[PDB]
Amino acid sequence: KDRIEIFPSRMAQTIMKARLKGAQTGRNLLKKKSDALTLRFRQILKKIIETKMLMGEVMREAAFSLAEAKFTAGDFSTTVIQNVNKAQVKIRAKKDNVAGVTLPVFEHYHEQLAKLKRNYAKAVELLVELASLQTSFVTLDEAIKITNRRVNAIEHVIIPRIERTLAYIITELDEREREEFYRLKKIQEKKKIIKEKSE
Amino acid sequence: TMEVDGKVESIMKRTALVANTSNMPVAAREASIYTGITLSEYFRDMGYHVSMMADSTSRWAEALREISGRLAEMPADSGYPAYLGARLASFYERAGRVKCLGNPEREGSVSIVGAVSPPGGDFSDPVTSATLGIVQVFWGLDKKLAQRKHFPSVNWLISYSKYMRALDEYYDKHFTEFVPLRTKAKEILQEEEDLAEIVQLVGKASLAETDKITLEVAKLIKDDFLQQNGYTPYDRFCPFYKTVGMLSNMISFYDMARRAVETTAQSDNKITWSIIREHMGEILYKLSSMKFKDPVKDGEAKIKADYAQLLEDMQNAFRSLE
Amino acid sequence: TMEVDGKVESIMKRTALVANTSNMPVAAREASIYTGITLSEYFRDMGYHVSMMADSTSRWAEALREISGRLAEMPADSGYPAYLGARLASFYERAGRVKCLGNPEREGSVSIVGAVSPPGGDFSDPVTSATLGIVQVFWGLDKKLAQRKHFPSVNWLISYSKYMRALDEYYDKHFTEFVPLRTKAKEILQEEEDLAEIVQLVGKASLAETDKITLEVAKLIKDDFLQQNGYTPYDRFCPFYKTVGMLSNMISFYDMARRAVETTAQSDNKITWSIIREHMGEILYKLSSMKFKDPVKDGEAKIKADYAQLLEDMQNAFRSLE
Amino acid sequence: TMEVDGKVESIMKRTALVANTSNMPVAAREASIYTGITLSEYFRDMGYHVSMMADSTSRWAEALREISGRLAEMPADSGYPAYLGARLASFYERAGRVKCLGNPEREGSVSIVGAVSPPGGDFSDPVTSATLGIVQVFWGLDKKLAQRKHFPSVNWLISYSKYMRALDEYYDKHFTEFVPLRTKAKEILQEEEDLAEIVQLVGKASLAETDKITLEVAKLIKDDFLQQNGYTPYDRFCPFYKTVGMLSNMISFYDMARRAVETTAQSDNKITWSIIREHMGEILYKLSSMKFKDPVKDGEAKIKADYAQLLEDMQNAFRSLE
Amino acid sequence: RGKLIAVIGDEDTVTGFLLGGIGELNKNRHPNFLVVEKDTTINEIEDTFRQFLNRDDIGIILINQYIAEMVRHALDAHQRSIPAVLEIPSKEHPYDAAKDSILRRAKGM
Amino acid sequence: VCLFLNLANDPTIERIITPRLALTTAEFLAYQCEKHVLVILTDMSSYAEALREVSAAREEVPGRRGFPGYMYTDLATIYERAGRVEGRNGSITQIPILTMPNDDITHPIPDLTGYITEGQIYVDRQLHNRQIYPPINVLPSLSRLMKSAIGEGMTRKDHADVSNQLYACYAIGKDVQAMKAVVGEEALTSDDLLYLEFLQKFEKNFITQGPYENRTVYETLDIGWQLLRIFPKEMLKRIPQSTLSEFYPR
Amino acid sequence: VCLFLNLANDPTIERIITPRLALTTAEFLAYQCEKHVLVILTDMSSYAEALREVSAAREEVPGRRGFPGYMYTDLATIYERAGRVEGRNGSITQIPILTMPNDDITHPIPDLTGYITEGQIYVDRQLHNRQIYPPINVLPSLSRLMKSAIGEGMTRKDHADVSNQLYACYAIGKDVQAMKAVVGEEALTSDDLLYLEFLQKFEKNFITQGPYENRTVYETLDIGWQLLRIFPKEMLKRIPQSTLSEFYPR
Ligand SMILES: Nc1ncnc2c1ncn2[C@@H]1O[C@H](COP(=O)(O)OP(=O)(O)O)[C@@H](O)[C@H]1O
Repeated sequence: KDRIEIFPSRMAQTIMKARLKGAQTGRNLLKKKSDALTLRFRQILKKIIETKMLMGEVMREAAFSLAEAKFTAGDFSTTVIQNVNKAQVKIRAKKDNVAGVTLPVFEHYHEQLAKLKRNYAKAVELLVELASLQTSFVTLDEAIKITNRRVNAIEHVIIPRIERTLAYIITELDEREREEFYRLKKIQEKKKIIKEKSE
Repeated sequence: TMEVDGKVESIMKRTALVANTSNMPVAAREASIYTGITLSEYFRDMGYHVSMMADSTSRWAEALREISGRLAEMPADSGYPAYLGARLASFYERAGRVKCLGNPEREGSVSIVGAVSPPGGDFSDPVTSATLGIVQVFWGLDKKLAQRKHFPSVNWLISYSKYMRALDEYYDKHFTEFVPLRTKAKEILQEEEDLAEIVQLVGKASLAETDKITLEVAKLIKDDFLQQNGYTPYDRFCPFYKTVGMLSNMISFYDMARRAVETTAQSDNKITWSIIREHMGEILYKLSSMKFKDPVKDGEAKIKADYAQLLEDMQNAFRSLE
Repeated sequence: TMEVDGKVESIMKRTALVANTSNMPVAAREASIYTGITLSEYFRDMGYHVSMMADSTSRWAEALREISGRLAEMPADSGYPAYLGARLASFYERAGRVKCLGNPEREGSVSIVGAVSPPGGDFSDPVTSATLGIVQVFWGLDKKLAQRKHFPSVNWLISYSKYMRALDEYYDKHFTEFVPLRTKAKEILQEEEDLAEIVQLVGKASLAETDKITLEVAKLIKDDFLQQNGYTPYDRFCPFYKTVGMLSNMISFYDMARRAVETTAQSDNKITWSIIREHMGEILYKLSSMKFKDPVKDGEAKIKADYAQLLEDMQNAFRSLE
Repeated sequence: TMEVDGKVESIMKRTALVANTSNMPVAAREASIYTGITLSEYFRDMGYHVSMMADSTSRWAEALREISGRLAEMPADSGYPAYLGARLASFYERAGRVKCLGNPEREGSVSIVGAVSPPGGDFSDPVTSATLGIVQVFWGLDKKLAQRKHFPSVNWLISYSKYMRALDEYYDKHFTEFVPLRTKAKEILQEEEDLAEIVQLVGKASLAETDKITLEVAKLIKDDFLQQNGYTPYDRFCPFYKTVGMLSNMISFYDMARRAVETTAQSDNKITWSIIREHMGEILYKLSSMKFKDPVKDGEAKIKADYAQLLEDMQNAFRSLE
Repeated sequence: RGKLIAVIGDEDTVTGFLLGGIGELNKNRHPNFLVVEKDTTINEIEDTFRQFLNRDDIGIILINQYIAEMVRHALDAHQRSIPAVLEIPSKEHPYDAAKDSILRRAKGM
Repeated sequence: VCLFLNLANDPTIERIITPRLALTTAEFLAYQCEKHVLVILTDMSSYAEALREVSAAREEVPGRRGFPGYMYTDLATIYERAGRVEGRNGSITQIPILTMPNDDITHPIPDLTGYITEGQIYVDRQLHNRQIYPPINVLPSLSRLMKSAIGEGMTRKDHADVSNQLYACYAIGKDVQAMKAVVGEEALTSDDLLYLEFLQKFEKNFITQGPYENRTVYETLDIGWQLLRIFPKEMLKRIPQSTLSEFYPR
Repeated sequence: VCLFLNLANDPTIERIITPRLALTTAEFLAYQCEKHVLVILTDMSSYAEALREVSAAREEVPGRRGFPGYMYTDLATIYERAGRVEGRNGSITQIPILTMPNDDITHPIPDLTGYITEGQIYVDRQLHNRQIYPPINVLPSLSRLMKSAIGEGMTRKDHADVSNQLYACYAIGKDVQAMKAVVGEEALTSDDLLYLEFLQKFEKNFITQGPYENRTVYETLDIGWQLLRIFPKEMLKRIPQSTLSEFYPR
């Protein structure tokens, strides 16, 4: 609601000023975190576009090499598909760090036709980097959304609440001072009247 | 009009007004209050259960403050006289149910319902603070709910009534099924308050499904049970059979939705709030429109039968859903 | 010094100074505003147009609060007297244009440009609130723009003027085209302010060509129209004819660029702000250099003719490009 | 009882009590402080060092306020007499070290320790504000530490002592190495205060190794050097040799661990706080148990030798790590 | 223990990737690849794709652009990051930057 | 039109009698000459501040923010001189215009005026800055005699239901705006988008109005219905099904 | 030095007349003996307390926050006995010292002092706890008339540029510390590391001085240039190239 419901007082005013400053500092730090995450996110986005463009060439070259291979070796697709056995290239999970956010990434690891093998190995070398980039991209997107939500929540709910509480506390302390002034003025008037009575 | 022995008789035949409007002499306001209560006491001694509506005791307190200022008395909090609390307590103490005086054994009452008008809507007001230390029931009204036209604007969180334990004896024998419904409704509202405090900062993305059901049934209770348009033929008066039937239906829906969600959390066919809402749009609208039943145009028997039919529809729809 | 009749006189030949520091009698400080406005009214009644400038009405209000405290008067909002608003309103009500009393038909005026000091930039204190409620113009100088070296430092976003509807007649008589130019310039600046956030969210590359035109003409107005150096001999004083000419040329460039972009959106050879900049860097340079016309050496006729020639060149270039 | 010249003697033999309960007459409550300080001054003139404890100068200020109200004087802020500061100064400033009157040369002293207790721990309380302008030492209260049950609950961030400069001469002759230890301890505590805000606002993952050393050494110092349970046989009174030895060990560990982490930074065999903690959990445990040394049975020589052995173990373990 | 790579594409792309060394048969002999022949319909592609995502050791998933368009709804539903899905070109259909399930998250492109 | 003018430079204490004079005249024109008198008291903030000045001079017991302890009674003496009267065909309609200090609807002047008067028309700065005229924020506004001045007979029979539903949907739209400020566009459900569209079209088509445009009550109700038709019937929970079936489809 | 000592337990009316004695002596020495006087008035909060006591003795009602209503005039009377005068070669500079109660810059004493004076030098509790002496925070502090006190013939050509660049680099260093606290040391760029280094060496060499270390303003500027030579010439954007070409080298 509008106010924290701390009873007006100088101690309460000090507590609310401290809380407001702490909230502002936390908002600024989370905004810097969001800025770092967004910078890395846009860098990874540009890298993703560039890697997709480069794939546009690597995959095409590999496919044309496949056509050239089939020109000589014949219908080698059936044997290659049937003779699968065990994977010779595998993926190992790795961690990366951006601000406090952990990004998952991947490691490429090893467990005419020769040219085709080389070209598709190069294609896999490119696509593993692409997969790592896209995984980091999704993680950064989620983390950026969460942190922006935190910053917006702070600066649109918590800080206004504390500001309203501080304004109310200041007004109520002004009221206390006004009441004390009225009582003291009344006492002074009564003392003057009593002095006149004695005189 | 009200029906006595099958004959309609006006309610002005039992109402007595003691009017002292805002621009009428200030010093009279105090007298007004006193006159009011005395009249009430007079009709309490006959054996009648009088009810005294003090339209605004804040105005009486303000009149006392003006007269004190003219007397150059030393003020209490916010200018009010030092005897404001004593005056309010002595006025409110005249309310209790009594065994009237005199030889014929009787039993009267004077229910004092005293509206307070805190300046600036701040309940820290000396008049409001002094009143809450005397009155046993506190129907605190919220300005935000009024602005949304959520009338009656009673703030269900801060308001309280210290007569519930004294009334369970009567509820258990006349509305035996009502006390647990009331307890569950208050639990739902408190849980919704906590979940709203969380959601305002975090959003509904991370809410547990049962938390979503709590939020949605709490919204149902707020919009379609608590709030009651008092200027309509159906919601001007809500008999207690209606007040308990509507709550029974909403709490039954809450129970069934929670049962489904909890018992199908482990299964693959996870029932969530969205599935219920899509399947039970008609039933949810019927629960929302339960308030529109007319106590007079539609008899008590018809209203009770329709609520029972809505309960049957809810049961059948949930069974067909699970 | 000021140049009148071709001679450099001292502005003290026509100026008076009600100067007093903070250790002077509080009554001297509190009556400084009234002495100034009474001298200004005296010189208005003579048929002259006076311009009173209270250096900081906040200090006068502090003197008023001090006098109130000395008199032991009840403290109003945040310590100020019970009549601060009345005093400020009655002081500012003395400003205005009058048919001077007396036989020789005259007409004088007093323009009050009283400055105020908001605590820490907060316009919510009683003095600033009352002044902003009373006054009709607010020139909102900003330290932020001063640091950016944008002089004058009028923020041109929090500033405002409520005399536009009063000056509509004067503009339509003498400067017919000024009003639409000013409205378009203000809307351009507002659009630039709104697009500053979109630039953060998606960068500049994601902006449409119309948005790029808006940004790159808003920059032109900020840096080459609003920004003005008071030390240079050419634009220390900018006659209103020169100002309206510059704004006319800027808004003409904006409108014709927008027209080109919109009417080439349907073609495959769509125009872009980059295309327009590459083709008309010379025109943009001339727009930036319109400032450098000296009102004294380059008479009104010469400056108007040069601006008309500039407009002719923009029209030729846009016609060729389109 | 206390050990003097090898005998246990009652504390009453050198103590006097001026008992004044809260229900005793307010005038007596006002004169109690003066009687106490006069007795303290009398025994100071003898050549003794009298330590005086004023159980509450806040209750003294309440007595002054009540007597001022009874006298019908105009109060200062919060109802206290405007001469409260003068009275507090007249009381406190009677302390000090003095070359007592009288021919036989002697030097006495009166060390006043005035207890304050503002309403609800208010730091702006007029009595506390008047106190802080007079007293040279102020052992402020951490409500958070008190709630956590961290005793003594001194809040080391606003509590201060202005006698450090005067005590430099004593320390540089008796405890030569203590001043840099105190400086580094204060720096470490302030760094932890700055780092905890960030650790709780954002997260603990981004901390550098040196920040981890700072945080964990601050935890060590706070929990096992600034935390002293006064009910135990070993921690009822901590001799200053024990204090300085403990602080020397903690700061030596701090400096050497920071040296390790910094030197191995930008190097293949990097060292991190986790490595240090895992390697020498025994060293950390011994530093933690350093507070358990009991001067009564573990003589000064024994405690000093044990702390030197701990330093030797620390150096050996870091040499092995390096 | 390490993750694998999965392929959903034409016989030629599958053959090239296998020559790259991506395929293997698990303990149940299940494969980590599919050849989208004309005899295979949309439901089969969606089912095998779902199997690939639910499997915890898959890691990367590669899908041809046109195939990804065919089962686009499943691609969009999949929102978690670890099962990295990549859309790759083909001789049958070219690759285009637009309408990629991952690039939906970017407006600065 | 009869004008009583007490400008800024005119005596301050005289403002304490400027309303009464006017009201007295209105009373004569209404309860003796049987006119229908619209009384407009401009800057009741100035009258209240003059009253505060006099009370401070008299050192009378202050209320909140320094105003006299009887400011409610005095403002009631001013306001309560309105309404019709038995046997007399005249009336007095009061529309005091008062400036809320610092836009604080809880300030003693607006607060006591709302306590006394039979409603209030709340002019909003947020709407004005957006250049919405009239910048009337209906949410904090109120009319206590609307419940009986509308319905079947006078105006139309859907007036009350349409007004209540517009209030509910406007409040929910403002709540959705508040939540969207935090959670962003993408987290809003379709119902939240419906409410935001209703809020936009409500502030653009219902509140916004030409300074010389005289909409009949029926035109206002038609606009209200065209706005309410954004939602499905089931989302209009204030309006009973009987009214929805007859008025919604068109 | 002419030293006036009013101890805490000395009469408070003596406290009232102490600053007036001091400033009368300063006026005699400056405007009659023609020597540039510097008046250091310590703990104006204690003077305000004495003023409050005398006001209560007069039986005047407390003003804002318990202090006299005319405290602004009294503080102005004290402070404004300063400045250069026409036709006299002496002056009176003033350095009032205030104990901000509760560290509240809104308190009447510091508030009115800022209203009357022309700057502020902030002694920071954070720097004090970090054991830096003098713990003078340079970000919130300000000297309005610094520009009149520097430049060729007064201090040196490069004083203003060095001061501006030092302030800018200090602010950027604090910002970079805040950023490093969130991103981690590795994520920082080379310029961020340079800014952190400048911050550390600025608080260790410029601010940290020692009680008996007297630095001539030329020595202060030499230290400032030593700290500015951490960055390359290009990052010193607030120092005109005409000054960098002359003072940056070496
Ligand atoms: N039960 C209700 N049903 C419908 N409207 C209500 C109800 N209670 C209050 N209201 C509305 O609230 C407004 C204020 O009513 P009232 O109680 O007279 O004001 P106050 O709070 O000053 O006493 C009325 O205009 C009325 O329309």
